Order: sequence, then C-alpha cells, then structure tokens
Amino acid sequence: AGEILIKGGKVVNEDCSFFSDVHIRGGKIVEVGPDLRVPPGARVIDATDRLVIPGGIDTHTHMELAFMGTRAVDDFHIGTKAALAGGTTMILDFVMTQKGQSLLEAYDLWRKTADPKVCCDYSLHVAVTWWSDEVKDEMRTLAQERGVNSFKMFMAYKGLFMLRDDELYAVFSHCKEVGAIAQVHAENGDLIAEGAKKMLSLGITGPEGHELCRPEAVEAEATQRAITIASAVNCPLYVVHVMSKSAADVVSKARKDGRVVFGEPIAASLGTDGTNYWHKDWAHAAQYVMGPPLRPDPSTPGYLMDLLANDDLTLTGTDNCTFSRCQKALGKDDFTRIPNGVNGVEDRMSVIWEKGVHSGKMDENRFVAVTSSNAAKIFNFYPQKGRIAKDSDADVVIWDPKTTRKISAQTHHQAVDYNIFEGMECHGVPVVTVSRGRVVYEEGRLKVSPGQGRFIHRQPFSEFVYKRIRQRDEVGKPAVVIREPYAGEVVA
Ligand SMILES: NC(=O)CN(CC(=O)O)CC(=O)O
Ligand SMILES: NC(=O)CN(CC(=O)O)CC(=O)O
Ligand SMILES: NC(=O)CN(CC(=O)O)CC(=O)O
Repeated sequence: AGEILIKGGKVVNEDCSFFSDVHIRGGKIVEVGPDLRVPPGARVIDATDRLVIPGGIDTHTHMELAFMGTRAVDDFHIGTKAALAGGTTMILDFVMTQKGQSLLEAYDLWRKTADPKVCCDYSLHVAVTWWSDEVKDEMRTLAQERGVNSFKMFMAYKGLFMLRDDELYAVFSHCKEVGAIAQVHAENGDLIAEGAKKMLSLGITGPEGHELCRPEAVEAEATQRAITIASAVNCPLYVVHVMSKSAADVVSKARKDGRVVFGEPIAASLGTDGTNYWHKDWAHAAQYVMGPPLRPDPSTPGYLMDLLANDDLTLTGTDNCTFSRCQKALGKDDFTRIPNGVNGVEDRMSVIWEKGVHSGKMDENRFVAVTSSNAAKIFNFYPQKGRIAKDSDADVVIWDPKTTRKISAQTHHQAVDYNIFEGMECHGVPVVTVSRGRVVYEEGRLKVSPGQGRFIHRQPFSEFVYKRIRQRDEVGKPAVVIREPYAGEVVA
C-alpha cells in the first residue's frame, strides 16, 4: 500500500511545534493528529523523543557539473543519496548553459541526466549566461511550460558568464514579466579578473591568492549593485551563496528598506571559514576553494547564522559541487585552475542545527523555515513541501536533536574523499528519512534506487515573492506634474 504511521513524535513546522502522529499514504501526508489508529499492514515508525520535521530542501546544488571535461564527483545518484542520509529530501540544481547555447537544450540535457538518477525529488534553476531575442523566448517557455521560475545571472566570470549592467537590467525586467525570480552570483567580475592576474604576477599561486584576489568588498559591491538594478525595474531578487558579513549586511539593509530581495548563505559559509586557505598543506587549503571564497574573518559564520536567525538572510543551500583531491590538484601550480566547489549536501541539516539551534541563535521552528519552508515558498511549492500537514508531500525526517554525530569523510555518503566540516561534532541527527512516502534511510542505511525521485514542475508568480511586486506596479507608478506649456523664449 505504502502506508506509514510516524507515532510518538513532536511535529515542528515553521510556525509552531506540537505532539501528533503523522499518517502517510500514497506519497502524501493524509492525517496529522494525536493517537492515530494503525491501519492493518501500515508500518509504524516510532518517533518518541524525536522531532518530526519537513525534509530539508537544498536550494543550491551542482551534481556532476563538468570542469574542463572532468565532472564533479557527487553525481545526481550519489549526491541525492548523500542528501537523504543527511536529512535533505529535495535538491534544486542549476542548468549551466554555455554562452550562445540554447537554454532549452541545456534544460533537456539536465532532465535526461537527472531523471533516471535522482533518489529524492528535485527541480532546476536555469542560468542565463548570455542575452538575445532567442534567450528571451526560451526563458518565457521555461517559465510557462518547463516548470522553472528561477533564472541565475552572473556578475562574476568575465568573458565566460558575466553580464554587464545594461544586460542585467533587460534580463531582470524579463524575469519580472514572466514571473520568475532573478538569482545572482554577486561579485564584481572586472575586479576578480584583475585581482587574479595581480596575485599570479606576484607569485601567490596557492589557495590564499584565490581569496586575496577578491576580498569581501568585491562581493558586497556587486550585491548592492544587483539590488539597485532589480529595485529599479521592480524585479524580485535572490542573492545566491552569501559568503561574507559585508554582503550579508547589504542584503539586510536593503530588506529593511523594503527591497524585495532574499539572501541565501550556504552550509559552508555557516559552518567553516576561509582561514583554511592559509593552511600549510596545499591539498587541505584547496579543498575549501569555491566562488565566492570563504572569508578569513573567523567571526563570519557566527554572524551569518545571527542574520539567518533574524531573517536578514532567509534560507540555505550548499552549493555542493564536489571535486576529489586528485581533481583539485589540477591547480596545484595556479589557483585559477583549481576546480571550484565544496561539499555540504549531506551535512547541511546537522551543521545548521548545531551552529544555529544548539547554540541558542534560533529555535527549532526557524530551523524548519530556513532549511525547507522558505525554499518551498520562494520557488513555489508550499505547503506541498516544507510543512507537516494533511495533503502535503510525505518528505519527512525523524530528527534526534539531543544526540551528536561527528562529521567525517570516513563515514559520510558523499563521493568526495574529504569533508570541509571534518571533525565537527553536531547535535542533531537525522535518524529516519522518508521521501515520497517511502522509508529511504534508517539505522544508518540507505534504501532507495536511482530514478525513484521526481522532477518538481513549478508555476511562475510565486505569491510569496510577487504579492508586493504586483501591488507596487499598481500604486508606485511615476506621475507627471500637470503644467501649462512653457510660453517664453528659447535660445537659437
Ligand atoms: N580563484 C580566483 O579567485 C580567481 N580565478 C578563480 C578560480 O578560478 O579559482 C578567477 C580568474 O580565472 O580570473
Ligand atoms: N576554476 C573554476 O572552477 C572556474 N569556475 C568558477 C566557479 O566555479 O565559481 C567556473 C566554472 O566552473 O565554469
Ligand atoms: N564553488 C564554486 O564556486 C562552484 N561553481 C560552480 C558553477 O556555478 O559553475 C560556482 C559556485 O558554486 O559558486
């Protein structure tokens, strides 16, 4: 039948927590209430002394993304298994279209790669790495027909993905017309390009040059710039992988000023820092290289977690894009050749619980909001996911917040052979993971097959995102002053 009763636990949604059992049938939660009856044949999962939470939604992944022909080692199959083992039940991955290439072709290639491999549900964001009439039409098709309401634009990567301010204005205006949210990689690509050339010329070829060539002012600048453009066109904006206190403070100030913008720190920037780039062991230092870089101010992850607790920042992903030690070593002599990307998909939930809830910065309900609910609201499938409620999808984690686990590359399920959180002791253990109403992870073992997950098709004009946008189109139009024509003389 696929019938499950989760009994004895405490349900934790983003608004409040309460003791209740949860009845799962046919992929769905069909009842939430105290002391529910066990129908003959249903499996009982005993959640006594545990929390029963919506499974995590990782807003930010890059499973098996190609770097110069060699692919990230966590692929859609191993990467989603690792997600489940860490309490995350959905991933949103970026379709990376090359400059001049069809976005629809790249979307089809992502679906054909991911559909037969994912072990949990997923969806896609689509990168807009160039601009033309064709891109414009393909974005409308993606939004209206292909289930994608999120487009990602780059202010970094000069010559490769970067768009200039005039093209960002056009692309953002078009996001707004099709009801999508505009995501941005906010670092100044002209400064990165110059900074890297400068560090190499000085013989700083190691990972410390990767951070030194683009310190946090470069990320803060472009973040304010994207906000200013999106505000000029009334387009909702999403700043992916916020890595620094000063970029987080730009998003914080803009939201207090009423800008429709959301900021997304990732597990890496919440759980570790960039002092690792200065480690004497080259291999250790290269493990942390990603764009934008982790920051060498050690107060950074605690401050980003304070701003996530306070809703200056709103939700979390991992930017999981993993490369083995032998793949990182492509840039042993030149940091610009190190394939960028770190791990996180598996450890996100425990890292945030340990650094955010156990530390007393946020409570269990805000934890659910920043790890599933807000993702579901922004990308338009709430309360289908991100809530324990009748009629929601049965993507459910039984969570032990009292026991600790030590995070280690020796025990993790990711394909990558190191872990940037190596050694960390976290309160908060996913003990059972249910995905699409099936037990896919329990007693430390995965039970799931490649292709069991499904692509989630979303509609455009997410209400959480657009209700203010649409009201501002109605009352915020600029008005002419009514005047008599100017009568006087004009110079020759
Ligand atoms: N890493 C950096 O900071 C500079 N590089 C980034 C890298 O590719 O590791 C940018 C460039 O190629 O100009
Ligand atoms: N050295 C790199 O990984 C260059 N990367 C930079 C990044 O991933 O941020 C661009 C790409 O992968 O196409
Ligand atoms: N860690 C990285 O920089 C990987 N890359 C991967 C890509 O987006 O091409 C960019 C990002 O993750 O920010």
